[PDB]
Amino acid sequence: SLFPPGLHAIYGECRRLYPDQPNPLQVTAIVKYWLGGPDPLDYVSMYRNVGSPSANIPEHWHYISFGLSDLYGDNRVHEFTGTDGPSGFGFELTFRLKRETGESAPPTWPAELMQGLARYVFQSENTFCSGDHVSWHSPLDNSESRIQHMLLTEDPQMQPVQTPFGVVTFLQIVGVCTEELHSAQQWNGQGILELLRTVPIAGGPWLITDMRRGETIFEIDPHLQERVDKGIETDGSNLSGVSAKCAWDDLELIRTRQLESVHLKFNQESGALIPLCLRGRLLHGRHFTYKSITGDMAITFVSTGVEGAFATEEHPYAAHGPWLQILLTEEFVEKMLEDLEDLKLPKEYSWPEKKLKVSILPDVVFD
Amino acid sequence: GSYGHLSIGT
Repeated sequence: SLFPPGLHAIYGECRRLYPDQPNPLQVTAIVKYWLGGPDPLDYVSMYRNVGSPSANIPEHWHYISFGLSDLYGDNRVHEFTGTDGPSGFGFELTFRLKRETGESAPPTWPAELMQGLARYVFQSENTFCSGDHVSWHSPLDNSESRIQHMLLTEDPQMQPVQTPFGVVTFLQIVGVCTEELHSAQQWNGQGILELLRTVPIAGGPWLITDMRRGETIFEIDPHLQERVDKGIETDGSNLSGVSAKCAWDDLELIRTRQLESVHLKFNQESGALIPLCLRGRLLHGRHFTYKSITGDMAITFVSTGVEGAFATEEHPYAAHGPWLQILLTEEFVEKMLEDLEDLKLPKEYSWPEKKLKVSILPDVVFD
Repeated sequence: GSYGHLSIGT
């Protein structure tokens, strides 16, 4: 087919929002993914959006991906299901980049950013949800920008589109500072997105990313730090897991292996989230899962009361294949927290009484 | 619950 039905359906929504831009800049993957190319997004459209500057919606460039959803419906890349359910991964990515004075065209770098995010989705098959975060650890545009990480949210304008191949929603990338990423992790992504909406330079109502932003929302409004602190104290973290570098070693719907001792291994970044796991999750009666990006190992920490776990108070370390579940009691979680003040490799922590070891190791270990 | 996708560029 010369015009792909999934593609045409999204274009209808684009036309609705941009009736005066029938011919926007669009980039494309020179060797398409379904022909062996490295980049999963077939196209990225790049629109001018005049916004509503008086309402703290600056003029900006609006990017929309094509490829995460099912464009073609002929099983060249995604599995066809029908009008019901998700089309491909069920969403496309968007991004809103503040226009800098002098710019006559959208910068093309956000297409490369989007390809990176999509490559991860296609390879890991971990999907993105509104409120999720993506740590990145470099200026998104390769400048010296403090904007070095991302939160994900519903696009504030693009409505879900019904296509012959399923429903497609639109998930907007929002650039954030390290401090803001951390706040979303320790509290909740939705809460931080809402704060960004209230600070024009940090996003405003449409969560436009300003790559020239030099200050965090907490530096702009110190009172916001108190709001977040109170939130972490009262609500804990809503983070149920991360895709990360991790492993474990041997030191109900299934029979599981009962482990006498366990050795948990993390890289620097995942290791730094251990206190969140313990204090922000387990002490709130919740669970937290580290899921390997490289392979199939996963470590799910559970607290007493968590339902549907195969780790129990009597047998607290239990595995089904590469999936480890570890039940920690409140008393022991509190002890671990004290011992992990520092949260330089390797770092080793050992609790012989509980037959538990934690190592923080270089990334290569997890290859 | 929300999810973190960590250092997915590497």
